[PDB]
Amino acid sequence: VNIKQFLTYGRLQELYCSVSEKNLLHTLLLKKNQERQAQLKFRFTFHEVSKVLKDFLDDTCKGFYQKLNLPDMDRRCEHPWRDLFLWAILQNRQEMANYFWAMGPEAVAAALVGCKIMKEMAHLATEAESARSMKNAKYEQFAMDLFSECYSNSEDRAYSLLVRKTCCWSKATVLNIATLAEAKCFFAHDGVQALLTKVWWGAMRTDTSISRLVLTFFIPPLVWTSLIKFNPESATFIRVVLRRWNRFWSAPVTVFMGNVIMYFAFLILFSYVLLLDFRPPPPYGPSAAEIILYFWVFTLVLEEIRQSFFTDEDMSILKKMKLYVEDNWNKCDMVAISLFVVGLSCRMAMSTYEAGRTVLALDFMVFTLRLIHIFAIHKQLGPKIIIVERMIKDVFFFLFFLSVWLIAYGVTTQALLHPNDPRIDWVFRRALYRPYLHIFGQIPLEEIDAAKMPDDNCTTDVQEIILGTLPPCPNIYANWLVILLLVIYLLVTNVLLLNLLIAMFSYTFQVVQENADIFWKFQRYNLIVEYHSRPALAPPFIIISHITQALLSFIKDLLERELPSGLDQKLMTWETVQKENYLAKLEHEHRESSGERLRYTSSKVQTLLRMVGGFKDQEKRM
Amino acid sequence: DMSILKKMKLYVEDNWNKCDMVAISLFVVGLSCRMAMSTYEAGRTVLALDFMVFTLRLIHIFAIHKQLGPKIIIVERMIKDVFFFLFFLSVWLIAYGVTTQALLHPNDPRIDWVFRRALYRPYLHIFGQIPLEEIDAAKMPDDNCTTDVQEIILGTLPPCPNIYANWLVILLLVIYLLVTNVLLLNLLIAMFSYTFQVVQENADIFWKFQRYNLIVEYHSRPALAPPFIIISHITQALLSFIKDLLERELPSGLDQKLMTWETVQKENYLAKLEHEHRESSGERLRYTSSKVQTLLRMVGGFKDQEKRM
Ligand SMILES: C[C@@H]1CC[C@@]2(OC1)O[C@H]1C[C@H]3[C@@H]4CC=C5C[C@@H](OCC[C@H](CO)CO[C@@H]6O[C@H](CO)[C@@H](O[C@H]7O[C@H](CO)[C@@H](O)[C@H](O)[C@H]7O)[C@H](O)[C@H]6O)CC[C@]5(C)[C@H]4CC[C@]3(C)[C@H]1[C@@H]2C
Ligand SMILES: C[C@@H]1CC[C@@]2(OC1)O[C@H]1C[C@H]3[C@@H]4CC=C5C[C@@H](OCC[C@H](CO)CO[C@@H]6O[C@H](CO)[C@@H](O[C@H]7O[C@H](CO)[C@@H](O)[C@H](O)[C@H]7O)[C@H](O)[C@H]6O)CC[C@]5(C)[C@H]4CC[C@]3(C)[C@H]1[C@@H]2C
Ligand SMILES: C[C@@H]1CC[C@@]2(OC1)O[C@H]1C[C@H]3[C@@H]4CC=C5C[C@@H](O)CC[C@]5(C)[C@H]4CC[C@]3(C)[C@H]1[C@@H]2C
Ligand SMILES: C[C@@H]1CC[C@@]2(OC1)O[C@H]1C[C@H]3[C@@H]4CC=C5C[C@@H](O)CC[C@]5(C)[C@H]4CC[C@]3(C)[C@H]1[C@@H]2C
Ligand SMILES: COc1ccc(/C=N/NC(=O)Cc2cccc3ccccc23)cc1OC
Ligand SMILES: COc1ccc(/C=N/NC(=O)Cc2cccc3ccccc23)cc1OC
Ligand SMILES: *[C@@H]1O[C@H](CO)[C@@H](O)[C@H](O)[C@H]1NC(C)=O
Ligand SMILES: *[C@@H]1O[C@H](CO)[C@@H](O)[C@H](O)[C@H]1NC(C)=O
Ligand SMILES: [Ca+2]
Ligand SMILES: [Ca+2]
Repeated sequence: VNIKQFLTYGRLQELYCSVSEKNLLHTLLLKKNQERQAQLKFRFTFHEVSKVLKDFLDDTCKGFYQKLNLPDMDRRCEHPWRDLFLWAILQNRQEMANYFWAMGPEAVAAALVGCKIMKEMAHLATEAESARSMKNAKYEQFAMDLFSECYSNSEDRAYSLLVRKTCCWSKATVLNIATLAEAKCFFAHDGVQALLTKVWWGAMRTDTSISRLVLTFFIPPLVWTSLIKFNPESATFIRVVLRRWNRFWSAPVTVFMGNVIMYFAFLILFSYVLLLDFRPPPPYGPSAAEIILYFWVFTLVLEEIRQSFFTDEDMSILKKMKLYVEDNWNKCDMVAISLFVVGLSCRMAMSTYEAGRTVLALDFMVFTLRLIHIFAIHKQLGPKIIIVERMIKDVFFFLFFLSVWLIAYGVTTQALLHPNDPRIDWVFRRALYRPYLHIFGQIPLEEIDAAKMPDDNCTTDVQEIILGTLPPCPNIYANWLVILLLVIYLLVTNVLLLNLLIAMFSYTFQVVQENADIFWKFQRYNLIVEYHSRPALAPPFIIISHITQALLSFIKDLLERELPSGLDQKLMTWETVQKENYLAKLEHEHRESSGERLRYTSSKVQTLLRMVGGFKDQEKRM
Repeated sequence: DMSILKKMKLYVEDNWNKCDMVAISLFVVGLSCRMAMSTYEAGRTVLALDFMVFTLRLIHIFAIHKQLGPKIIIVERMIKDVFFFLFFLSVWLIAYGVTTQALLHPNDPRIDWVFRRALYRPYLHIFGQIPLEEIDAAKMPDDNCTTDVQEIILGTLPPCPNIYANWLVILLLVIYLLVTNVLLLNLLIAMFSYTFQVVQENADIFWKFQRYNLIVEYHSRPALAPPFIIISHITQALLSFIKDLLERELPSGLDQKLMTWETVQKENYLAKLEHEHRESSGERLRYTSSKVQTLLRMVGGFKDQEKRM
């Protein structure tokens, strides 16, 4: 059977029509067909499967069958193995999907597509067994192992494979398909991380020392010295020096260093303005440093807006805003800009001047917190941030138990100790603020224990208590109960709950570290990709880059590259050969496994015993 | 036979040697300053720091102990978790301290007190030092204090802490205490636990390697401790000017006997390896499968002959 000649578009349509009506694909096609019929031979046509693929693969499958609107039923499928793989994946037929993947031209991208579709269908599966099978699809493992073979073979053709635009998946890069598939473990592979490191260091050698890089950054003339080694590949001299300067100063690592230094400068300036150079309203006027700070924040907002909305040519504005608000650090950034605007507005007025100062102090807090996210690309700091995010839940469990016990103890002690105090603020003080401070070793026995209570003259009159002329007299009717309750509450909270929280953090760290590291590698991919369109000038100098780009656009990458036809064919042939080697090695290591040897020995011993018994019968006859 | 520059590089490659150089530099500077009236107090200060450094060297003196050395290596390995905790704590501490300084003393111009209230107090919050008497208005003592900038600078009266929005100050203190004293501290405890469990063995191997060098160092070390070691130094210098258990050269016969014994032991080792490989389960299965296949083919030939006969 010749699948290229066997599989036409008609047979593919017939295969899509002959769904067993008991799995997910039939229900999805039913919904799509009902929608198509309402909006108005074969039970389903290629438009329904195109819509299903769109739901799973937003634009990876664009033009697979819409382009010709359905194609000719009599024509051979251009990518028959791709179509069969998609058809088998869409209905959880993993054995045929494995076969069609092993028989396909572009297997890493196909495996990533299968991973994406399987994890998309795992949410839609009604039965638990099918959902479990989809959740154990192990197609990302196939992609990882095939790329391991490819990276071991060449390690240079592997990067080209990672960055080349695939023919069978609508010019989608393998890294693009991995990002869409959200393949954490594929991005954690050593080859992908090495390519990311090569991109990160730019034109410089990846073994460049950090100290020499910092010394070259602080002292620009050292760029032209041989202190920093670079990766190979009057007017001539000017061109050479300009090329060296632009090669050093446009690498992602130097851009990151400049951004970090300028953010430290921004925090220093913000704190100087807030603490030492904050002036009365415009009647007297904001200081010059405050105006520079306003301009600085304006440049920061421009960089954020550009990076978030002015980087993708084809992408929905509403979808871009949803992507922006989906990130919690972006929520922090919006909180920071809102606080800055509100504080500036209030500061411009005399009646709201102090409120403006307060809001600007909160804004400094928020920006200094953003400083944590700035260092998310560090090799050792990012996974720790992810680990903290994972331990927030143990923090919340401790907080639930502590809150219950704290409310009980605080309200009971308030009732037992100051029954006659009507002030709501002091009720809440003694009921929540004091027991909370008991956790941090702040135990003020001077107002809990009668023997320790100072004998300053104090009133029992309600009006005098409300007016604040004298403190209220703490009731000491049954103080043994107050002391006993304090003892029990201290025991519970400061021993059991605190050390239980310590134990929970220990266990969570030990069980989370590895997944946190894989997540960090996936996040590091996106962080490094963000520097491709990021200008080399840090704020506030980034205004120059913004103006230059805007003017160039109005007047007039290492990743995701398109190769010539010959090289692209050579690379796909090399990928197929590597896949054949991988499959042969798998079948070999299976064939000389202990279990297969035992099976072979048992079967052959049984057959040999039967044949020798026949021979013995013949000998007895003879 | 060893290069002077290479010897100096080897010396400065050791961090304990860096500590020793710091100690001797501090001693010399302190003595020099102490010899002068105008620098006497500075000399006393530097000599106190020098005592600190020497007492720290006392840790390295006990590096050859069976149980103490690996613990020193383990501490060296946990310094990195200390640094992670310090990064997170530094970020949160700077944020909280500067925000509280802005909210609470907006009119204080003294740089030293700005840095005090911005870093020294939040840092002490980690060790249970929470002075609510200057953070909470209801607890602030009513000693008479000035709002005049000149009087604040002169130090005649303490500045008046602003209590405009004190609920925010208390809430920020609550949140900062929660974060730093619970999450960061217990996370650091968890990180030390994991690091200890995953480091102890390699730390012990490193200690054994270091113990080799420490024991070798005693071959040329004189038996007299300081200050009596001056006698040994003078004696050796005079003997050199006027005129080991390890690394020994053997006679030819014994050396040949030892190399022959080594070769015989290596042959025994290789034979035992090949033997324990030959009677392994996998090799037995491979042998059985191959011989069963060959036997089946031969018995099939015999059965064909019997059918013919
Ligand atoms: C192993 C485990 C550890 C935990 C625990 O279980 C075991 O320990 C138990 C020990 C127990 C405690 C043992 C003992 C007591 C004492 C008892 O008093 C009863 C009241 C007595 C008897 O009528 C009278 O009171 C008087 O009040 C007056 C104030 O009104 C004071 O006047 C003051 O006036 C002014 C105040 O400024 C100043 O001039 C002076 O300061 C002073 O002149 C008197 O001086 C004082 O005499 C109350 C209970 C208490 C604290 C126990 C509580 C529970 C424990 C901690 C157990 C744990 C589970
Ligand atoms: C389970 C979890 C634990 C943590 C937490 O969440 C829950 O608990 C919450 C509880 C909450 C707190 C609840 C209540 C409050 C009170 C509130 O007051 C608002 C201001 C009021 C109302 O206009 C007025 O103030 C007045 O100021 C004056 C000073 O200017 C004082 O005069 C003093 O003058 C002199 C000072 O030396 C001396 O003569 C005396 O000392 C005294 O005469 C008055 O006495 C006092 O009345 C501020 C906020 C605070 C502290 C909450 C903070 C947040 C919590 C801890 C929550 C946690 C997240
Ligand atoms: C963690 C929660 C947050 C929400 C809350 O409980 C803890 O906070 C508490 C702080 C309380 C304030 C504290 C001080 C005053 C001043 C007083 O003159 C009038 C009452 C009022 C406004 C109180 C109203 C009730 C409030 C919001 C409580 C509220 C349930
Ligand atoms: C851990 C870092 C070390 C470096 C540093 O920040 C923490 O130390 C801080 C101590 C500060 C000192 C403290 C006291 C005074 C006295 C005052 O009359 C003039 C200003 C001056 C010298 C301050 C200048 C800025 C200094 C060095 C800060 C500096 C960023
Ligand atoms: C020890 O401090 C931290 C450790 C880890 C994170 C992770 N943020 N992970 C995020 O997604 C952002 C975020 C999350 C939650 C609360 C935040 C508050 C302020 C600022 C950012 C927040 C943040 C931390 O401080 C702010
Ligand atoms: C609990 O204290 C210690 C535990 C382990 C070491 C290891 N030093 N390991 C070294 O290589 C020397 C060194 C290293 C780093 C800082 C030092 C400061 C003072 C003195 C020596 C330093 C040191 C300690 O105190 C000084
Ligand atoms: C005790 O009460 C008197 C009023 O009679 C008052 O003058 C004094 O301030 C109170 N307490 C003290 C000793 O300060
Ligand atoms: C209160 O101010 C006065 C000046 O009028 C001063 O004498 C006194 O020392 C200040 N505080 C107190 C009560 O010590
Ligand atoms: Ca952002
Ligand atoms: Ca030494």
